[PDB]
Amino acid sequence: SMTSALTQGLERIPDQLGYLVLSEGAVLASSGDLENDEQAASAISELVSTACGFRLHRGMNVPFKRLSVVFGEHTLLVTVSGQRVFVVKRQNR
Amino acid sequence: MEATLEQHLEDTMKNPSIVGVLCTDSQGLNLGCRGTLSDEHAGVISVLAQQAAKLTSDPTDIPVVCLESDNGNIMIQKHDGITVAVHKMA
Repeated sequence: SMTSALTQGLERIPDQLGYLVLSEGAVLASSGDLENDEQAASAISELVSTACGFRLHRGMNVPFKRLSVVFGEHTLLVTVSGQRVFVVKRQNR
Repeated sequence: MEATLEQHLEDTMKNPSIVGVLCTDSQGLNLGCRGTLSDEHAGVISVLAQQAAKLTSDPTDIPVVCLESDNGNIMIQKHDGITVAVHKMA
């Protein structure tokens, strides 16, 4: 409509290409490139299990909010809420 | 400036944002660390740097293992054959 409206599109978001959820070290749901393979399901679990064990003795007992692992062309962002692990797999900009 | 390794550790720490640095090569062995990082973290940083590389279907994709949180975000890149650990403020 306006100069400040639909016409002005709003900042795009990079496409998603894989989604993943594990619970109790088991794949609840999985789509995109994260098909049913136990590569990322298994591999992240201990990446998560190790990355979660990095206390740093300054902010103690809570060694992260989110764990990105950036690649050249695609990114993984991982979340945990009570041993339910989320990975989003997308593009970088 | 004949480029010594402890130059950069004192050199990257110039930055107000940079809060500590640490170096490791794939052993868990501290090779020098400033600021927030110490010897406890040498083993932990290596392993997550090491396991995150298994997701590399094949190499030459260097996953900077970025790691957000409250105190700060922590990049981890295995790098020049030596795993580097920056700790920024974002």
